[PDB]
Amino acid sequence: GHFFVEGLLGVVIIILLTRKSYKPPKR
Amino acid sequence: MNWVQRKIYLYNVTFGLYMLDWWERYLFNSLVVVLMWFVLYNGTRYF
Amino acid sequence: PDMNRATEWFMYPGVWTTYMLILFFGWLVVLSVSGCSPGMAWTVVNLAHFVVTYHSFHWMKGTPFADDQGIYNGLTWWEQMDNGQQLTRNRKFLTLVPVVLYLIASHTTDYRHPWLFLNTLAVMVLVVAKFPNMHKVR
Amino acid sequence: MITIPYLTAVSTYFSYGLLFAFGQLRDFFRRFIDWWGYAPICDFYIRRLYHRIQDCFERPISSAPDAWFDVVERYSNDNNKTLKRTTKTSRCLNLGSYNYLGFGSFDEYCTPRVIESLKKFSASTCSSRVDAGTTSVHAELEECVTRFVGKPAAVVFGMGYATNSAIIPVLIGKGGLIISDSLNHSSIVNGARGSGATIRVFQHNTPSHLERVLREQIAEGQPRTHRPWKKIIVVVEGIYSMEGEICHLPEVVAICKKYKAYVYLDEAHSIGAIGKTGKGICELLGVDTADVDVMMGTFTKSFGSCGGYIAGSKELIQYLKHQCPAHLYATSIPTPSAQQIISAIKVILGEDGSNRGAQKLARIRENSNFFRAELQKMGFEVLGDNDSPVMPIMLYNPAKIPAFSRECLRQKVAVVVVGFPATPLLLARARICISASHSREDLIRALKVISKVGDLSGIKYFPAE
Amino acid sequence: PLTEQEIDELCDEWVPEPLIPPITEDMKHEPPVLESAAGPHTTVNGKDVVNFASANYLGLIGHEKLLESCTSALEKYGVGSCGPRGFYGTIDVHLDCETRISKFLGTPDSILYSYGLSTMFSTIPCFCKKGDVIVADEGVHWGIQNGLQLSRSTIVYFKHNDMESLRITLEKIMTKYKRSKNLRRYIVAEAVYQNSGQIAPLDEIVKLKEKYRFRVILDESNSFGVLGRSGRGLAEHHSVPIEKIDVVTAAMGHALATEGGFCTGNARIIDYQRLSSSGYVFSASLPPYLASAAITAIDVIDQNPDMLVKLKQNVALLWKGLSDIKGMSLTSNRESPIVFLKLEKSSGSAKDDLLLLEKMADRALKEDSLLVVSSKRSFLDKCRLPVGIKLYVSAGHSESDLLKASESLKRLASELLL
Ligand SMILES: *Cc1c(COP(=O)(O)O)cnc(C)c1O
Repeated sequence: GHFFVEGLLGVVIIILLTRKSYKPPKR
Repeated sequence: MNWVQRKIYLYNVTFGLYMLDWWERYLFNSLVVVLMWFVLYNGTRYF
Repeated sequence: PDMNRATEWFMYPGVWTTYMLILFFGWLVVLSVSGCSPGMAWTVVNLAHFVVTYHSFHWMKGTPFADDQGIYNGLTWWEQMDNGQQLTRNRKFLTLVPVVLYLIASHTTDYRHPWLFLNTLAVMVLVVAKFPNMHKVR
Repeated sequence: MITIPYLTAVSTYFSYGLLFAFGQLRDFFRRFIDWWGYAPICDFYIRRLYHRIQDCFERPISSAPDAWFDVVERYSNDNNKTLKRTTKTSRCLNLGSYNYLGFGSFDEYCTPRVIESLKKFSASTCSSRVDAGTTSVHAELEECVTRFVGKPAAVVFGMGYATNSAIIPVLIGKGGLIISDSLNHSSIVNGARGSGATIRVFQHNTPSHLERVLREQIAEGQPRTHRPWKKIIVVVEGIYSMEGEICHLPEVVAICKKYKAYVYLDEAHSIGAIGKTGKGICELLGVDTADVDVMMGTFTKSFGSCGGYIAGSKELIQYLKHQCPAHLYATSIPTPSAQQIISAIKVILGEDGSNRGAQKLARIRENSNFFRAELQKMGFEVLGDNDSPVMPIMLYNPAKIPAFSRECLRQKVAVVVVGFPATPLLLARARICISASHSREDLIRALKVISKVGDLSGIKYFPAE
Repeated sequence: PLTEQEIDELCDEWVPEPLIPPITEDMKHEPPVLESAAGPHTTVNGKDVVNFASANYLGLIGHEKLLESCTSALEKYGVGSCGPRGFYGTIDVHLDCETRISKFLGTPDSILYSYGLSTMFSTIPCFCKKGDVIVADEGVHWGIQNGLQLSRSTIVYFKHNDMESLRITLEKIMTKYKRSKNLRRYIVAEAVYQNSGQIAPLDEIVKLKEKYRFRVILDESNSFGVLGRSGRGLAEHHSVPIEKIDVVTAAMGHALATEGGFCTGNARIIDYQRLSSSGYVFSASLPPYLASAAITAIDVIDQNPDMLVKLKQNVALLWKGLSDIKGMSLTSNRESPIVFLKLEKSSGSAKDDLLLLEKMADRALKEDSLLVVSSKRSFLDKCRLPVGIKLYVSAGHSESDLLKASESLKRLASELLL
């Protein structure tokens, strides 16, 4: 089943792209 | 110094193939020739 | 600046390409040197690359330069990129490349088997490596 | 700041990738064949890069620095590992060592006086400057530097790098900040560390950006405790070498008097070269020599000697004289070098009689301007401003460095090429540096040679003319 | 977040500290500007003092061979080299001097540095990185303890010239880092200390180094050419095969009467150092006349052993005279050429005692013409070894001036300190 993996990964790229940069925290 | 000579040398130094030792240079040299062979024969059959 | 010779070079015009161009080149050469189908070449490519990058980034801890004594004594290269400003554009590209590689290298061999299992594993580990949460954590 | 042609960038990345790849192969088979009481200190980068190019560095010479000096030939024996400078030597053109005003040879005024002072006081003395290292010559030196730089006091050291590394800890410490500049000397960086001061960085003399960092930093209170800091010091350099570019003084000074920050000038390369009289950048750019609180310089690149000095408010000099480690502990500056500095300043100020030293500046102006304009015309990529006597040509590839340096050497012209670790990845310079001792004929010859080599190596990146 | 309007005031009612604390009064005390060669009997202010603060143990200042060699080199070379050794700073005399030093001590290869303090600091940071372990000595002068700070390693001090504490510290270190087993372990020591003037015992340091796989970095600048039976160094003194030590450093300011220093060791070390130091790849090189003087001085030392012996007797004699001093007491080793005098029964705050020492030295110079040197610490020097006045006895001192020195010292000290 090609379709399921391709669709899941497409929304995966969407998720990774749409996010935003952020610093790590201090103590 | 001839045209071809000049070209060889210039290309040699651009791709960083100057400082390798002879055998490294040899090996790398060949590869491009193999590549070309492959391509033209393939192109011939594909067209 | 980024004030780090070992990680600042991933910012001048062109890096992104080079990369693709090298992989393209790899494909070409491998299939040419010995007869293979494109799918085999892409899998050969994917695993080659798996090995190559996974080792470097995710196991090379430190820096080669003696400029700073040891100030990054233990941090994989991937932990030093963009000075730990998690999920920047460069990081997104380095994450994106394995996904496209997996998709095409599996497709062109339209999920048969040996190859498919191998690459499943591959992409998996590489993506696992990254991940914002996973940082300085064994 | 630099125009990188696309295909040049791609070629540079590909070539470096190919070196890292052969490197790896070699290293791994070495290792495996090796495997078929104190820990070892030692590899990759150095071995690979330096061994592939090590006949282009540490070339021994057998004469005084001049316009034409002789270079020792060097054979390698058992395959390219230890070059052993044999006998037999050449006769080049000196485009390496900097000595702008041409003071490192033997003229008439300075050398007899230096020899006489050596005979009187003999080589070096044997103590520090607090106990028995203070001879009359040192006092004369301090007065001369005070009267030549402008500021009300000075102290002279024996080494510039030591000067910075031992002075930066004294002025700033734990709870202070150092907004340095992106590229400086390593000694300044070291100096920073020598104390407990945080080190921030702005972007090569774009004062706008300095302004933003400054405001921001001042808000942000301290690091993560939010106290206010107690000092802020801004370290800049007169003419930034290996980039050619000169510094934006008036802008920086007004921004540093905005937010009450302190200034720390570093006029090493630009204390004998630039100036209608030869005073530095504080004369060229018309900045009053009271808005800077510390000036450090170096007698090496212009006076043909070996030292270093600090000038500033008369309070700061007493504080350093009573608390600077490289004043209490180190041995004083040798006497002959002290009197050569005295003699050179007397020549520049025109205090020796005839007008010999009044035209050395004229000579350097013509030489530098003509050489830079001609290199621009021929199609090269010389960087920098218009009247600083450094003009790094730019190469961009690793293999271009041996080709260019070896070709120039064969046609009897000596240059200085700078590699990867000392630069960023792409930027690979080869920095020329003019003197007021080269004649017109020598510059014409070097222009012909560099043109031929640039034609044969393809480094005429900008369009020709 | 903040607004751009708000940042304006926060950047307005902040006010920084002055660049320097206000000058007090102690600070101004001038050194004795003197006008001659700073030999044994120099001259200052037109008077004729007897110098005791110049560190030329062998008395090579003013020698004529150094004069002629420096004259010839100065005539044919100039006064400067004008470039760092990496590009075009290597004159032939530099390589000749390196070969000469290596032949002297006995070692594969050597290296030269442009300044004395430089050696210490560059060397230590080149040899220990973030994770190493260093067992220092608590008496190391500023040059050494700046390099110790620059190389961000783990420093563990032990008592001044105490071998029991050295053994205890070594055993504790072995206990602490048993698991991980890769770190290198150095032991930074010093042949003859500037702050105390006592000789390190190298036999026992070697024995404890063998049992625990450590490494030594010895700074023998006050022993090279003065201490040994022939001038080779501390190794002669305590007679140990000289490759036991791993790094040997010296500064040529003292005995050779030139400037700069060297760093001797085996090939590996040396090449490493050479290509990736910091005070070597970035700084200018020695002016060639200094290197010429250095070679001449080395051969003069090598071919004239009589002065070495003479020096030892001279120090002996000085000890003999100062033996009976009431207020303050000798605390240096019987052989070393630094007659350290430590005051007894300290009055109180160290500032008062140090001012007492400065007053004593000034009075000595003003009344008896006899330059001496009273220990001085910055606020960056972390030594806690007692203050005192040092005496750099040399081989060019007569008996009469020496004798007189004791006399004056005695008198002044007793009366003013009681
Ligand atoms: C050239 C240069 C030096 C060299 O110092 P020396 O001690 O004379 O070798 C030091 N600092 C800076 C900033 C320089 O440009």
